[PDB]
Amino acid sequence: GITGTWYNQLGSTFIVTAGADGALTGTFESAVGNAESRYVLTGRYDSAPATDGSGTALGWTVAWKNNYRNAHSATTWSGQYVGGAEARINTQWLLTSGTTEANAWKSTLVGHDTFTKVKP
Amino acid sequence: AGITGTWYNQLGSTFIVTAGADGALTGTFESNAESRYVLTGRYDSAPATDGSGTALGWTVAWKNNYRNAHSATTWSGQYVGGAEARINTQWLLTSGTTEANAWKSTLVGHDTFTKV
Amino acid sequence: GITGTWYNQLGSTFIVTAGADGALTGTFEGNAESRYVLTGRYDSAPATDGSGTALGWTVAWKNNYRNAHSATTWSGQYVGGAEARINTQWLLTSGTTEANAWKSTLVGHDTFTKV
Amino acid sequence: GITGTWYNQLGSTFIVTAGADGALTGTFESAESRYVLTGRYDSAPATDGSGTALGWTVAWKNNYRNAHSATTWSGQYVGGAEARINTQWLLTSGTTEANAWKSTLVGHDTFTKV
Repeated sequence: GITGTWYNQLGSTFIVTAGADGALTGTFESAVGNAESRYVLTGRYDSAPATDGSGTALGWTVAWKNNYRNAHSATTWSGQYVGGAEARINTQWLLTSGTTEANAWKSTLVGHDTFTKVKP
Repeated sequence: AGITGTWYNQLGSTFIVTAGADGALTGTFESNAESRYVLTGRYDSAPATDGSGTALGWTVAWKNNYRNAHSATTWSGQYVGGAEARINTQWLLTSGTTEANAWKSTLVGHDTFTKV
Repeated sequence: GITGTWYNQLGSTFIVTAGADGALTGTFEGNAESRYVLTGRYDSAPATDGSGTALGWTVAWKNNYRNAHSATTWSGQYVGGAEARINTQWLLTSGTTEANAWKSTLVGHDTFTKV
Repeated sequence: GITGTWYNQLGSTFIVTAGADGALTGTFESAESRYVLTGRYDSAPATDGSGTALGWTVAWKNNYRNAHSATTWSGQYVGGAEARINTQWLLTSGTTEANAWKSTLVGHDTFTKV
């Protein structure tokens, strides 16, 4: 299932609980970036996925502020859980930083993260 | 913070959000009940003081008690205050797919929200 | 439709020719040092149902004066009419080490008009 | 290092020539499934361990088929014994204005020489 501890391809740690109501809650600890210790995440998932072989859609957000550091930025991951012998969460993400208007054209990074229950 | 309240895009969508003291975003995204969905996200509760906007993001899973599109959208963006306050976002909509169809699982776009 | 001089919302200038084969060629920039080659493709036989015309192009940010070790691609569609528009999304990738590849790519959106 | 034949994991192949002036020219085979490719690359990349920035476009029209769409790939070439082109891509379809909000898919793809 979705609930558990997952790792992306860089070794970041995603600790998430899927609630009966469609909620995602937990913590994220990034292996890269202007980031240290755990950050709060919240998100949503499809609690009644199709029964045709399709994955389970989900998304979550981290704002990169905790008690230690503040990078004035937020990542959102949008993707799907794919069950199976080696379960995976396949995502694309958008990181936006707060910027001045003059710098807004370069406010947003895009990437892709794949999560498994094994750490690199 | 200036975020709490009702925001509108230019395509007929509304949401309603509360920006908690703790960096939480909670609320609803709509157009009637069949068009309303739970939203949850996070924002920077201590933004820079150099004129920069406030980073934030949120998720809607497109499931409610009336329908289920087996999909989710995330909006990632920044709040800009002032005379003309705005939330400027880019978004990713992922649908559940089979692995054979995963290449076509995700739409990307942009949307700007205003208070009027 | 597509051939002409276009401007985005930040005042960049996109000078393009749409060839009979599907080719796009031109320059993206007022000074010489800020001018770069672009090349791309478009749908030379779009639908006849009111839909736009799909297209895309690339600029590598190297010219005879400057090199940013980066390239942008714009993907979008041409919408004709009294006020023609090209609506795009873009990806800017900079060369990075492997370790840094997660932060290689910016994304945005640009709208072009002939004014 | 870019000139030659590249493969993904989904059955696509392309052949490209990286010209001395920064041009990319070639053909992309999706699977009558061959299409013109054109783009640009950094002809004077750093030699510091960084990749070589590049991009290209395929409009999905040939003499047989037309999807009324175009993909752009933006990425970097990484050389060495196991060379790769790592990309993110945008596929835009021609749409009416009412449907423009759903005109563009996004994804990623990696190409190899083997």
